[PDB]
Amino acid sequence: AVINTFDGVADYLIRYKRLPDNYITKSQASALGWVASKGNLAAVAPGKSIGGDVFSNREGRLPSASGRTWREADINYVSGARNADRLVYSSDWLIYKTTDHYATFTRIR
Repeated sequence: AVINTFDGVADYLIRYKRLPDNYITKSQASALGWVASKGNLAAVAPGKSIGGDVFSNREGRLPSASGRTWREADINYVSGARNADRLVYSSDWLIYKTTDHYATFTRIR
């Protein structure tokens, strides 16, 4: 089984201060032949989900602080093209979920 639910992943983040072992960054996926247009994440990195990439919070929908940066993890991913479910977690353990690819967020941790 994998941990890849909003709540499963969020609780993993706050307890272990890292993403579950089924996450790999966009850079590490690319290193294995992942290409977004190709929809091939499961073909090159079976079982894996993208996460850990920096989320820049460009429009400030999320709260800022000095030293706080934000990161994303993909939620409910299995195969093919990526979806609209993300966690965004901050370096001091704020956790917001979005179900619409960062358009709107709800704080959950």
